[PDB]
Amino acid sequence: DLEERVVTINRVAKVVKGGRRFRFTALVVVGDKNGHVGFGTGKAQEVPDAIRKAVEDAKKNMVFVPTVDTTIPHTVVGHFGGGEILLKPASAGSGVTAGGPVRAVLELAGVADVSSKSLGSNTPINMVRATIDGIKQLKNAEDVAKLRGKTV
RNA sequence: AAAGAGAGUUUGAUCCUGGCUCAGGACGAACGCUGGCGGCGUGCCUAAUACAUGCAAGUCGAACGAACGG
Ligand SMILES: [Mg+2]
Ligand SMILES: [Mg+2]
Ligand SMILES: [Mg+2]
Ligand SMILES: [Mg+2]
Ligand SMILES: [Mg+2]
Ligand SMILES: [Mg+2]
Ligand SMILES: [Mg+2]
Repeated sequence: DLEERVVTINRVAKVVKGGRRFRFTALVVVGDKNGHVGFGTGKAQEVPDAIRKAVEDAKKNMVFVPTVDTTIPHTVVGHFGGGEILLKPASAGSGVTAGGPVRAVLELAGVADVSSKSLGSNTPINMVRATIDGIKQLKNAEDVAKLRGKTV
């Protein structure tokens, strides 16, 4: 069905009259290997509770990934916020080369061979969001009709 | 056909800009602890500072003027 890949655990704090209070936040990316992937985010007082909340949150925001010939159809770069990820196709059997969160999302999507690079900041949530944006900017060869056959 | 990996550190916690440090490759290398063999290579980067000593450029009698042999 769906797997789970925990990307980050952070101990976050807020200060009140009686000192300060801490609570953990989790970023979790889930998906199946057939081409559906999505990320979530939780915030709870104990780590497993945050993991469960993030898992339940991610299973509402999925997206399809076009994977001609088990790789990305073309090159495209995502620019959400302070994040910057570009994705390029790769030769067969080359594996996945990416940072932490980018690797997580690209493998959980099921894409086998792809090479990327992070050209902006290194905030994990912004890296995930930029990768998802870059994925959304993709387009397949067959669905581009625009009154045309293949002629490619 | 070829095609790019990041991480730690400013804050009570954030997101940005920003430097510093680490993870790879290579030596005509040197130092430290160890050290079996074979093949193929390499070895004064500094004082173009000073040289003890051996060798590193000679050869033609079929171009021409002496002695040993007889
Ligand atoms: Mg930095
Ligand atoms: Mg400051
Ligand atoms: Mg080095
Ligand atoms: Mg020995
Ligand atoms: Mg010995
Ligand atoms: Mg010299
Ligand atoms: Mg003669």
